[PDB]
Amino acid sequence: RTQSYTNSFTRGVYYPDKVFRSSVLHSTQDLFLPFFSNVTWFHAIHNPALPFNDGVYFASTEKSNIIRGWIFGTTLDSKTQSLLIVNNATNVVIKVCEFQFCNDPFLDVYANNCTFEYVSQPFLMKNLREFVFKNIDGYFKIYSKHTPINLERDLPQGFSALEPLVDLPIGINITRFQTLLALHAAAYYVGYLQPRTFLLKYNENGTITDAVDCALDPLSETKC
Amino acid sequence: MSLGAENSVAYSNNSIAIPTNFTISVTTEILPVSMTKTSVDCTMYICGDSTECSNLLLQYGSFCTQLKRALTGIAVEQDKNTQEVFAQVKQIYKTPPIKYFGGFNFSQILPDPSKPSKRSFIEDLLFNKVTLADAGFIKQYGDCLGDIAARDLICAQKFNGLTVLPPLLTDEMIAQYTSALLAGTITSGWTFGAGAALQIPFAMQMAYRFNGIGVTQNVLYENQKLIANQFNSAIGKIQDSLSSTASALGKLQDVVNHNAQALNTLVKQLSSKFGAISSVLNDILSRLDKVEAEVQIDRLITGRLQSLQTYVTQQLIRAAEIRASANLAATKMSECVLGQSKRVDF
Amino acid sequence: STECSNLLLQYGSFCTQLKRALTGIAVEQDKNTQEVFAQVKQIYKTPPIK
Amino acid sequence: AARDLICAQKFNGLTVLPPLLTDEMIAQYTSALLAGTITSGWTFGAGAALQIPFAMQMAYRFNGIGVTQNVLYENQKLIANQFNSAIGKIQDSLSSTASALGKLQDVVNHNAQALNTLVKQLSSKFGAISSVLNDILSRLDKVEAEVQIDRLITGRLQSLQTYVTQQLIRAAEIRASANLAATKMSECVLGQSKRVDF
Amino acid sequence: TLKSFTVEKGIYQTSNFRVQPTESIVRFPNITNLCPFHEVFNATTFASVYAWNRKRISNCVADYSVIYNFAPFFAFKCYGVSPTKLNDLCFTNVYADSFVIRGNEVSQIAPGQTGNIADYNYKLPDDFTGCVIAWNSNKLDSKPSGNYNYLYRLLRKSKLKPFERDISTEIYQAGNKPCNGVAGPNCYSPLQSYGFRPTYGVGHQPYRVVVLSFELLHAPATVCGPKKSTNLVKNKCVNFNFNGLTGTGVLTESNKKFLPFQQFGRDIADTTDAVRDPQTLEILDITPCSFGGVSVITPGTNTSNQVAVLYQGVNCTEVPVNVFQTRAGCLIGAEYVNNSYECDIPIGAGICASYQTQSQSIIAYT
Ligand SMILES: *[C@@H]1O[C@H](CO)[C@@H](O[C@@H]2O[C@H](CO)[C@@H](O)[C@H](O)[C@H]2NC(C)=O)[C@H](O)[C@H]1NC(C)=O
Ligand SMILES: *[C@@H]1O[C@H](CO)[C@@H](O)[C@H](O)[C@H]1NC(C)=O
Ligand SMILES: *[C@@H]1O[C@H](CO)[C@@H](O)[C@H](O)[C@H]1NC(C)=O
Ligand SMILES: *[C@@H]1O[C@H](CO)[C@@H](O)[C@H](O)[C@H]1NC(C)=O
Ligand SMILES: *[C@@H]1O[C@H](CO)[C@@H](O)[C@H](O)[C@H]1NC(C)=O
Ligand SMILES: *[C@@H]1O[C@H](CO)[C@@H](O)[C@H](O)[C@H]1NC(C)=O
Ligand SMILES: *[C@@H]1O[C@H](CO)[C@@H](O)[C@H](O)[C@H]1NC(C)=O
Ligand SMILES: *[C@@H]1O[C@H](CO)[C@@H](O)[C@H](O)[C@H]1NC(C)=O
Repeated sequence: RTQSYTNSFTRGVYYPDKVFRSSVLHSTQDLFLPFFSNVTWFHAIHNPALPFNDGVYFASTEKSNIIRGWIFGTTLDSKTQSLLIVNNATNVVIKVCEFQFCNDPFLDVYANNCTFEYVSQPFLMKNLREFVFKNIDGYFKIYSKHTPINLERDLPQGFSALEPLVDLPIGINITRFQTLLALHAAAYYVGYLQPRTFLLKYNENGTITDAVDCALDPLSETKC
Repeated sequence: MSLGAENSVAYSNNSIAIPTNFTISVTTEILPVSMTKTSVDCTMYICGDSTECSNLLLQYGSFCTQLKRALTGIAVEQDKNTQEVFAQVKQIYKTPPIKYFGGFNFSQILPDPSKPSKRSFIEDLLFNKVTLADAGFIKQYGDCLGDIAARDLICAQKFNGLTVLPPLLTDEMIAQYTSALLAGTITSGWTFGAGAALQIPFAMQMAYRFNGIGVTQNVLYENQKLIANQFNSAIGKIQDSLSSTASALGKLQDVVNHNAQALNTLVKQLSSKFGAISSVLNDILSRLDKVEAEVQIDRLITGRLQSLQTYVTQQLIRAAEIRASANLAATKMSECVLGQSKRVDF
Repeated sequence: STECSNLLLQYGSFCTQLKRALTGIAVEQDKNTQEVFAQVKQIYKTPPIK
Repeated sequence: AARDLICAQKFNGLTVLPPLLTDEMIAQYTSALLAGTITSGWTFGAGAALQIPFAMQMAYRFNGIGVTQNVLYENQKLIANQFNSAIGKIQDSLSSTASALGKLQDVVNHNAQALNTLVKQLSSKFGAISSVLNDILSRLDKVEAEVQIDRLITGRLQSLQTYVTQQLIRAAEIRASANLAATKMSECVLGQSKRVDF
Repeated sequence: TLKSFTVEKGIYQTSNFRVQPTESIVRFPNITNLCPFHEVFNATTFASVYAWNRKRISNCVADYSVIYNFAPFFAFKCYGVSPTKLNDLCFTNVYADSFVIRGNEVSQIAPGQTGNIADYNYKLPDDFTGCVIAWNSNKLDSKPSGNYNYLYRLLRKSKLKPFERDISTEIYQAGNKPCNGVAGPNCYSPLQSYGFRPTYGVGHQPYRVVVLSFELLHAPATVCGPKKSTNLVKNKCVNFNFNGLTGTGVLTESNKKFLPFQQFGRDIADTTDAVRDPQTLEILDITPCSFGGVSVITPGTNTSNQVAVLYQGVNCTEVPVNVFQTRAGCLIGAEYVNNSYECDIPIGAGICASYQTQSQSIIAYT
């Protein structure tokens, strides 16, 4: 695969909890993607495993839904339960099992110590889709957002808050992950979360419209 | 930093410098007098209509009685400060309906009956420049009960037991006292501060004022129009400086700002845990049995009592500073307005 | 100590108002010195003859 | 040598900030005030500095008291010699006795002593098992060390609040004294005062 | 309040009035299933410590008084809650973790502890809420020849994070020479049997442990017990019980825009401002019902016993716990006159009161 490097451009803020707040500035201390970070743009035409380092911000712009899912885990050659995300465009299968994949994961498109199983609404529905995966205290948390962009050249400028979908109490010592591609090509951005303090602004409608990262530059530390 | 421009005065054994002309300069001095009067209910603040918290707070003695006594003393002291500064004149004097005072224009500082609150033009500019922080002297519980847009800070202060009391003298009463002082100063001179007001023409009064500073009174009568024009131009410059620059009243703004900000801090301390398992009293009373919830409630009671004591001590020190400034303002009103002062730089 | 800081964060904003009070005192000291000594517009100089 | 007290205060989180005006700037302001009040009289405090000879300025200051100006001009050597002896006695009084400026020494001494107290309160237990935080952290598990650290946090927070309140009251007293000194500089130096014992 | 039998002339801040609540509302979800604690607490056998069994409990009525009838335990030791209050308030999900340990290690199932079980086998989080139930099972998990069916790990390369499980068995090496799958020198298998015997001491007996971890209410609540719901009334100061959180106030229909994953709404002081009804998806604002301060204006006790009452800061159409409307509240018992005197008893924004002859009476003037 081909790697390029891109600025994050103050992007990747999620709702910290399911509590409505309006017209107030709230300070939180969570695993956030830092502002103006160094995200990695991956073009896939050819796959070593990507490290899972305290949460992953995933961004995609695939219109035709080539991108499908992720293989969070440690071994990824059966032999465990690991974690799996498979979309059938009508359901999501987060069954912690295997499919006997090699080093190149793939998906052909034309139960051995099963601990957890979950079926929900479809996951993957100017088409920038952002996800955040984190693992705290044995809990796997996923945040997501859909945003339309004007021109597809890099990550756009602005604030788009991410909303939670799915909480899972399993996954167990996740340290590597691979992303599914199905061929009957890819332009996906990967960034790494860090423990950071943020100051979030809620407007009168309860929406996060602005944020300050309290460790970027001394002006933002003064603001915090 | 630079201390000032370098100057070397030409001293000699037999050389003197004597002025040949003068200017009449009107300057502005801003003095705080009173601050906001507040009252705190401990049972609404610490407990918030909880019976068990009230029964555990009853064992802590008479802390809240002496907090209420201290805040009531501060609230009485503010009205005493305003009465000591402004209400010194005995009778409400009025100006004659013909506004001729030797060529001096007093229309900027004398009231007009156009607006309901009989204030002058400069008083209107001063009242518009200082932005109040929506104190609770106005009734707002009917407004706080009807939820519109978002929750206000003043509504949270009212719901958490923090109340702002209105002052005794309204704005029109202080304006009427000030207008009486202006009418006495223009018409009678310094004679109204020592007994009955004795009238004198303003040219003769200003000749007395010139004779008080060591200048012979023939200087005024031969330069009356120039002195009147200089006074009118200085009043117009104060008008322009008050209409243009909006950072000269900031000391009074500080008297607003702290008296909001500390109150806001006193609400934010209700969001703290102080070592307990929750900052919500009902969650503590619901999650645990009697002994453990009593321990958590004791931790919360100790923390909130400490924050309230810190607020009362800071208010007492601020009230002492405000009383010192009000005593200075009362002395300046008694010495500069009711007479002529020979104290230099006073 | 990290555990002491994590338990001190539960005590609210006593540190912020203590820091604000000390900052106000430190500003007021310089205001006192300025309002006592800096009373002249120009720095006058005595003549060489004494 | 050994561990100084100021080094312990610096290591425990206590800092002394320098003032905005250096002593050379205060000396320059004082020299400007002296040169103005010697060369020009009281006129430099009311507008432009107007020069006047010193004997004539002193005759004006005698007419300010109630004595006519013929007294000074016929006795000028006597007032000059009396002033020279009186200002020479100030140096002899200040070169021996160290008790006149003790009020200023108090402004030093309290500002040291309270700070020293703020170090000694780090040696108190406040009911815990020890005053050392790392000994509590290593010697106990999570809940018990949380209890002891809460005790120490409450005690040290109370000590720090006591220090800040005492500093606020002393600041109010110092501000009242500074207002008095500013009035004395405005009225005694820049003019002549008729107020008795001022 | 003055602690004396005679009062002087003036205004005295006496008390505070509050409108007392009348009715009580309980709002719980309409869920009818019963939780399967019977297949958790008693079974044929319990799993080992390294493969501890986790069962998810949701969408049912949780009765905790039937737990004592299933197992003969002593200590229903809970950390964030109390065992006698588990029926009133209610949660999102329950998780039951079942295993069998030795009697020395029952103290190791606790937040913030190290050792052998809490370090390498089963680690509880430091902020854990829930209960731990342990009871002796010597009559079910012991054999005279030895019970070798329960396994525990000795040591690991790294520590165990809270709520993780290790299944794979790898031969440990503590030297430069690799084991290469051979348990030779400096190569030890991690898993060892307990070997339970009835002849052993009272501290080495098997103990069945079930850890019930409740996660707190942030999502819509799914699992909680038998509290009868009450019909919802509005525009009245009532005592409400919404999903386990209690309070007193007035519930008003609103126009706040909750996102569909949100349930509550907080305030600057972190108290509940808006709530969502669990039966009908409706957003209600909680406001405290009307309260204020009450001051008493009196002359001296040697003069008379007539008083006037100032209700501070209320537009008094809401008086009970002559009527004159001032800007400092409103006055009951004082007759306003169209005159002007010197101020005797100061009240508020330009209004004072006195005791005058115009039959003696309390009058209020400007
Ligand atoms: C004293 O000063 C005043 C102004 O401070 C002088 O008045 C001005 O005189 C000029 C003529 O040079 C006129 O054009 C202005 O209109 C005057 N101003 C006012 C306000 O009247 C005055 O001439 C000076 N007198 C002497 C003797 O120098
Ligand atoms: C990201 O890291 C790469 C590493 O070589 C560097 O070349 C690039 O400039 C970085 N991007 C930044 C600092 O925006
Ligand atoms: C909140 O949403 C409404 C609904 O469209 C909108 O009219 C209003 O402008 C929004 N408020 C903002 C953007 O502050
Ligand atoms: C007074 O000053 C002048 C000019 O500096 C000088 O010539 C004269 O000698 C001085 N008088 C005395 C007595 O020194
Ligand atoms: C000056 O006085 C006249 C009347 O004598 C008045 O019309 C005018 O408005 C006054 N000037 C100002 C600036 O008010
Ligand atoms: C609970 O009540 C709501 C509204 O009355 C209804 O839509 C829902 O089906 C009910 N739930 C059950 C399990 O009956
Ligand atoms: C628990 O369930 C088993 C399985 O049927 C049964 O044998 C046992 O008696 C039950 N325990 C109790 C206390 O009823
Ligand atoms: C609130 O008080 C004002 C002042 O008299 C009155 O006009 C208004 O009707 C009151 N509001 C009520 C009673 O709801």
